[PDB]
Amino acid sequence: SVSSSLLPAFGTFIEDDNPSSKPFIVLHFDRRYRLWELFLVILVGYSAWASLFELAFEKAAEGALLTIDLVVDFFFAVDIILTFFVSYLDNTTYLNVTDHKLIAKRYLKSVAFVMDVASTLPIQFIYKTITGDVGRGQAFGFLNLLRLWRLRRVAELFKRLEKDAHFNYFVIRVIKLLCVTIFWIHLAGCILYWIAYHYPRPTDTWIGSQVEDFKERSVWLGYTYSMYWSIVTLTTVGYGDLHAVNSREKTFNMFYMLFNIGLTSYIIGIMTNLVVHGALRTFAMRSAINDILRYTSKNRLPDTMREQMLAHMQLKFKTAELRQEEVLQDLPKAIRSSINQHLFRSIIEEAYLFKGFPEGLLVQLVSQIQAEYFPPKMEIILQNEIPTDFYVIVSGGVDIIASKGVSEQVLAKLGPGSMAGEIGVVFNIPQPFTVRTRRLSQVIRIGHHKFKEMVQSDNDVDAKMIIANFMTY
Amino acid sequence: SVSSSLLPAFGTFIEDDNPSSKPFIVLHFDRRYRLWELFLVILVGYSAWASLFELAFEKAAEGALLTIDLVVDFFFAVDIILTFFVSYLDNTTYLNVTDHKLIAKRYLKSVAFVMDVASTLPIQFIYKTITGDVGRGQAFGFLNLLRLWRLRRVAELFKRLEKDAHFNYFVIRVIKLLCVTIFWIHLAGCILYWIAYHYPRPTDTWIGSQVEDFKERSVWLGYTYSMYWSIVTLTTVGYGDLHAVNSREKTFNMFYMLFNIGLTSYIIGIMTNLVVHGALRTFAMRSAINDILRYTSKNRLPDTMREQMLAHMQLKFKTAELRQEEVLQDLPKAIRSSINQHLFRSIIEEAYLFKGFPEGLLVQLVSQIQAEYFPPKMEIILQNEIPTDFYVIVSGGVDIIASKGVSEQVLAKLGPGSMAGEIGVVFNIPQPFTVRTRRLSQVIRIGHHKFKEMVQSDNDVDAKMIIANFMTY
Amino acid sequence: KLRRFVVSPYDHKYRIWEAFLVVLVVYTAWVSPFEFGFLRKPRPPLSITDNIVNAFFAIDIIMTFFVGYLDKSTYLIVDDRKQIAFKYLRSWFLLDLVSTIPSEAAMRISSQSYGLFNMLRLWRLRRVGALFARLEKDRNFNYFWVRCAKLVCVTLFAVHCAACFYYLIAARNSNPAKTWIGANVANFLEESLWMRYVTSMYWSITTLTTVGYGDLHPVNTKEMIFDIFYMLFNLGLTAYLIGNMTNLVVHGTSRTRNFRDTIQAASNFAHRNHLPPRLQDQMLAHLCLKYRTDSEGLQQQETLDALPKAIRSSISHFLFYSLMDKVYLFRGVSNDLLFQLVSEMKAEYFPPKEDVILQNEAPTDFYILVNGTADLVDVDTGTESIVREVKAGDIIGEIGVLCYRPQLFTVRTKRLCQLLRMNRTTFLNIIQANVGDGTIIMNNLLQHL
Amino acid sequence: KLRRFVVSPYDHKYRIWEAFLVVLVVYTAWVSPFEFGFLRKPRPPLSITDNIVNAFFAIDIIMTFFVGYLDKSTYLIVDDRKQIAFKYLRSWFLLDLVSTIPSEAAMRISSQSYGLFNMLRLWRLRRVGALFARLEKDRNFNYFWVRCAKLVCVTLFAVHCAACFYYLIAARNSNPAKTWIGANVANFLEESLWMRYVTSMYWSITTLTTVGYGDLHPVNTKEMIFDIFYMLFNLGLTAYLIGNMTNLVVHGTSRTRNFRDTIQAASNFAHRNHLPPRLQDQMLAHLCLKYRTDSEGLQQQETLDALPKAIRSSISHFLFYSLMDKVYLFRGVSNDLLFQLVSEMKAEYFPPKEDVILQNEAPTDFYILVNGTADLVDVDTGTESIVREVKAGDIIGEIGVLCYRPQLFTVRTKRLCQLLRMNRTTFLNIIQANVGDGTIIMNNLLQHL
Ligand SMILES: [K+]
Ligand SMILES: [K+]
Ligand SMILES: [K+]
Repeated sequence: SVSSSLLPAFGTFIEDDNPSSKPFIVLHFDRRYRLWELFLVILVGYSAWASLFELAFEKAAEGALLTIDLVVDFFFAVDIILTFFVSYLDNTTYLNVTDHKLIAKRYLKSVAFVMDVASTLPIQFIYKTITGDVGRGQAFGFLNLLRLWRLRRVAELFKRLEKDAHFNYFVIRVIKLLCVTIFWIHLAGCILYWIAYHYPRPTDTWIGSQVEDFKERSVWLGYTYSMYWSIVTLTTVGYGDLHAVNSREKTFNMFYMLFNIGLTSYIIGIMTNLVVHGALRTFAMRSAINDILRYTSKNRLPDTMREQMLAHMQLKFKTAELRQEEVLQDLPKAIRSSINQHLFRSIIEEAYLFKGFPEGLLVQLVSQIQAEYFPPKMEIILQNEIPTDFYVIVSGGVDIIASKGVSEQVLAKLGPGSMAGEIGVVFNIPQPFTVRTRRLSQVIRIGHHKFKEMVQSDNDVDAKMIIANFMTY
Repeated sequence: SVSSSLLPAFGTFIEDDNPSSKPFIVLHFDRRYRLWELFLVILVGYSAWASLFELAFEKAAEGALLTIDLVVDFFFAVDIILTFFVSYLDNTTYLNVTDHKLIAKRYLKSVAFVMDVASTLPIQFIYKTITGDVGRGQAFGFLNLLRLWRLRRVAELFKRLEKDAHFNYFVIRVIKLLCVTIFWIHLAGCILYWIAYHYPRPTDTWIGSQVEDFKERSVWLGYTYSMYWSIVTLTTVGYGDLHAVNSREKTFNMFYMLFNIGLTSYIIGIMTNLVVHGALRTFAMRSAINDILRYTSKNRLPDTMREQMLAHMQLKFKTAELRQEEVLQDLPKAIRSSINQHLFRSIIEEAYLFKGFPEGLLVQLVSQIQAEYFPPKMEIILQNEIPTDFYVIVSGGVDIIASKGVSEQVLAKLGPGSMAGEIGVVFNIPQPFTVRTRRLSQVIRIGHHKFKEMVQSDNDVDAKMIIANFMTY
Repeated sequence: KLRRFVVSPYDHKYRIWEAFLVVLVVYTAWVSPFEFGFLRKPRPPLSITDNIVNAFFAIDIIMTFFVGYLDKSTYLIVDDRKQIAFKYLRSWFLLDLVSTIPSEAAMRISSQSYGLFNMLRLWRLRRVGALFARLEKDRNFNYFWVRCAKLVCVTLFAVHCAACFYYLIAARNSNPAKTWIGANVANFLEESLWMRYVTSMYWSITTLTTVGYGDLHPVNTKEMIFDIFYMLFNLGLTAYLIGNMTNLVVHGTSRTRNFRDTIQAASNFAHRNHLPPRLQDQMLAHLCLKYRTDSEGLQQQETLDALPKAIRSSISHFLFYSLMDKVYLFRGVSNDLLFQLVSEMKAEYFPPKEDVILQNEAPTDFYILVNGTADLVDVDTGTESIVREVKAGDIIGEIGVLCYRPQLFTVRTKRLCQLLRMNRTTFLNIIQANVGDGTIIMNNLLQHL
Repeated sequence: KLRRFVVSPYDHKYRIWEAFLVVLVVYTAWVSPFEFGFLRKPRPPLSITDNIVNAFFAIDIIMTFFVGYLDKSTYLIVDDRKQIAFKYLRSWFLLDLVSTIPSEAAMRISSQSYGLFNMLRLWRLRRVGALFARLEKDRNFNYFWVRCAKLVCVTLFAVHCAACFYYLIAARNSNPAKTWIGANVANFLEESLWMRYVTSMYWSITTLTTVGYGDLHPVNTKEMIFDIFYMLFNLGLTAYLIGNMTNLVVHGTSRTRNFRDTIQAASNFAHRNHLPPRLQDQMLAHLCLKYRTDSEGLQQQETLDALPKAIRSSISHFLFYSLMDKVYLFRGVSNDLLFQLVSEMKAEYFPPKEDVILQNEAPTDFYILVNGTADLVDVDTGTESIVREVKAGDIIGEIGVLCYRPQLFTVRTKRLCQLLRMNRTTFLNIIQANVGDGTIIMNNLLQHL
């Protein structure tokens, strides 16, 4: 059940059925493994924050943030010795390759392995004992920026969630914008503080103009000032209390609010697309109800006619809906035929005309049946019409109408599993009735010059008895 | 030609044909009258500015703005003695009513007359001689706000331009936003200056904080300051150099930028709708072409096949375009039939089968013909098909195909005005050919069981000779 | 229906009482935030008004044991006391009970809670969401002015709610000289309670609309942290407003963009086929007239024609039976023949001076006027010899169709008319089926004399 | 083609020179405004670089008498000298001649004109509009990455152009102590020419993006009037940007919104009809495989099938004739029989472990493999007795279709395979028409031994 198994985003229970499960192999679509991946992804959310934070502030890397980077760099070090025991799926074969000597050299040959070992290095911690102090300076801090390689795991989740239909497409596409826009607030507020901290004159800065002793206060005062500046700039409020002072800050600042144009145009373009498609069907069922009431109001029609027109249009849109679930036309003929031989095998096996029939011709009939639905009072066959098709009703009802020039009299009522329109087809006469539905019906059509050729030219078994079955009817 | 005459926005030339032109009457759709209306509308653009300006500034009403209000209040006083000589059009009869005693009492009974005389009063000028001075004070200036009743004439033009197809819908839709958004900048900058000018303490204002002597400087210094504040607030820049100081200014100011939310959301919602509909067509043509190249690239197809597929899809979209100009189906049968008897009368009069035919039946045929178009190599009639319809070609070409099981041989070439598919219809046999187009063709269909009933049951004149014409063919 | 002395879900007095309960809920949306941020103990002007509102909501919660309800699994109107009572006590009983407690009685329990206690009175704000769902699934209310009035209420409630939180951060400070408000007006604790509110609303609106002048900004870090979450919330809130305002503009300019898309097609069509300067004007006249005619509910066939033939036969019968019966031809024909004669008959409109029937034409149809008028002009060597004029409720073209001879008089409208059209073939069929045609031709020759 | 010693519109060296004259226009779009706002007389570093650019554009304007052109009324490539010369001298001859004049030579005509003279060098900016029209009607270039880049270029040019006008208003003032820049840094006339530009660009972007901190605002009325028209222009300019960014997001998330709209339908469909837990997984597997198979150009039938049968018969012949010819059955059949056998044959894909042909089934079709592999497993009392496996370019199902007996071995894929399917009826028709079926059945019985 492999493609079925790999289409849920969060992964699926793997039991003792052992269809692909070999020893000493973890299947990549296993539940447990995908929960572990979600764990590592919520640790990536911490490592994205803590790595930019220690670049900018640099007095954080002494406290309780250096034994949290060591615990988190452990769960990412066991995910490198465990990617040699994980299946993968070819995009040229689609076979679930689970041979060790073939997993163990597509990881190696990839950039992923060298980047995962260049990210999980506790550089700041090994520097803390082989030397005396913590790393310090302008360029030393550009070393925990290697742990922004783990953002590729968050790029994964928000890609295997936008395909799982079990998850709302509005929720996840909005959480994606949240996560992206507040990582960039944080990224940009740490770069401007980094620029102010390392500037020669500590009072011609954006923050040294306001807090003269900003380098000696807490790190969570500089952090809150920087996040405040970043958000009054991103949102475009711009009080102007904190602003760029020197030309290093003016330059980054005006590259910051140039990308902000794109970012906030993108957020808007996405929020005005998840609101415009969340109202594309209801604003069509309201477009066709609105003129019903307009027509029933402009004229003084009774309200019963308005309870009839509305109910019928509701029943019409129900058909137009459930007839777009017709997905089964591009699939290969084998799977489509195996599905049809489950839906409509006992309907076409017993219809008073396919009674004494070869199995081959029954299969040749069932493999081609495209079923259609009809609202409750449409006429599918007008009287004196050219006999082009005939129908078989799988569920619902139809009535047989015989117009007397001036009348329409219901001659009989047909239910599930009985042919409607066969007389003019078998006789090649204008269809001497009018079959119009009565309930919401599903009918399967058997066109003319497709059934006739198939029963006439091809097979040599059925003969002389279907006419006896038609004269019996 | 009355509805035709009244559908041009700027009116049309009225000549000596005198179809509705009676003496001592100006027709409202005349071009001279609509040019005069455009004149009054460009004077309304001045009166919208000059009336708000004199409310707020009040030292303007002494200079050259009081003999410009008298010249402009003259051209609006002759448009009241000239609305008694102007036609009008009922919306219950559509007759162009041009009787004086009926024009002269739908103007009177309307609000328009009393408002047009309450707007054209030179109140500030009559006040200037029956008294000694110009009007002055908080409440006296609320008297040239009556001339904002003339904005209804600008509301007209931008309503009779959004229906004329001779005018771009992007230009005029965008212009209506310009005119509306810069009238409101001007309206709001004159109200905040009006609030500051009449405030008790002249230095706890928004402008008295900056220019202490603001009441004694030029009016075009206060005007430029007010327009500057108004536009840095509307656009939401908000430098904050000029801002509200007291609670009368804070209150209007925060009602101003609450309506600004709606106004700028509306401007955006309109500019993102004249850009999203200015691209639907191009996206469909580019959506279609993009896969062709994708298919011709993924496989290594020759470029000649790509010059064939593309040319055919272009010819297909040309048909899908020029077949949506089929407007002639809701019009009454009389006008539709009079149009058809001009397009397709000599095609159906001479088609080797409608040769000896009653005029009544020819009209009965021509009144119903719905013409269709076809791309250059589609098959309209497959061989051994049920004879449901037959065609008549008004322009283009078709070929006659006779498949030999394994071949397709072009038996003959048919051009304009020759029936395609008639054999199986007249004989009621499966259509013993395959008519597929060769050029972009237009064909008119004559269905079966519609032509047969009409030639058989109804008329008693045509008989015995159409069979002689068919055996002649 | 109901037991003696009890109440129903749709009853009028109940909807009227409930709308007055919504205005009281919009007065506690303004007051509950303001007593939390701006006041500390019950002052006279509101200590009595809020007790009035409390008494009204107590009356309401005690009247909810005598009110019907409607299942969403059965759709039966359940009106048994021992069952609505339990469904009330299911979820909203003590939640609606704490929301109406005289705050003077919560003061004796404890101080420090007044502003925070009367903050859960915002529980009785579910009624506004109820009303806004009902009004926008209802179809008697314009969906534009019903949704666009919800984005005004939740934007005015965020602006007001954030203006009382941001002032309470400043009023609860120590040394109110480094605050956001205590930095512009140093003596802000002795100021008119209306000036404080005005300057808090001013900051709220500038910040919410992203103008951000720069006066009145955060000063502490407690206010910066509040402002980081308010501007985060505002960014999300305005994005959604701009989205909702496009969903209400592209769906608002449809019925006009579809018209100039038709007069354009009707000009390309007349351009390709080289129609003379007498048919293009007629086509454009009939296409215009259609917009005015079908701007109203007088004309609708794009969707009304997608109905069954048993529904479109009741409508066209109800609209035109009284008219069809008062025609001299069909005097006493039958009961059903009139029904099926009026069932298949297509109604059409005609601009003024637009002759529907030309003289010497082939007698295809005959029309029955519904409203308007016209005159039977005949073209001779001496033209324009207008003979008579018909009125509403009369039949034209009848002599050329029931005898199959070219039409003898040309009828030309002089007013927007509405006729009913019937082909010759259709009529001849439906009357050929029957016997009553003798009466028809007898009425005809009776009319002839 | 061409005369001896002459040049053509599409020739490779001409397009390479003409894209080199665009990076010299991007150079002048930056330098022209900067020498207008920030400089007064030619300084060394640019007085020579702009003369270099001038020499290059003179070379170009003198090479345009030897370049073909294309009529839009004939579409013939006109390459006669006495006719391209006049079309050049029609409009763009002296306009492109003044745009390359050494400014040191315009100084001797008059001072005061340097900055204003080199401002019409922005005439040679039509080339960027030409390039941006060509690249976006071209189809080898991603429209999203080309329409969007043009928007970025115009904004960078408005920001830069307004930063040099707004500085020139301040540099041309008297008493440069009440200006916008002379109010923050009083001694701004002796500052690094890069600091002046940085602080002007800073004001530009702050104002254009509507942040507007408040440092660097207008001070005079001459600057207020400039700023009223710059913020007006910007109001319109950002509105079209937001419009263009939605036109490029809703058209960018289509091919994914259409997929979860299919797996949803394939679940409602299996839910209504109660498919057992063996067909729903198969349907979903085949629908998934379609997204991977169609994301590439391997599978396309939504629109490729709307082609004529004479176009879709050349494609399917070119793709599969070499394959169809190397099948043991059709050894030496004919020249056309193979053509029409490969013309009506539908290609399909199959996921791994997905048996296309079950044993004991009714012999409906037969398939020809194109790529992938599979194995002929047979189900017996002792199951899973795999007997052989086929490769690419072989035919399966042939013995049950050419003799009409139930299939004997079940073929199950072991890789994502692509087969060609042919019905029994179609094949029997096209071979029944001909005589070469003797060779077919002879190859069959030859294979059997
Ligand atoms: K701002
Ligand atoms: K600001
Ligand atoms: K802003």
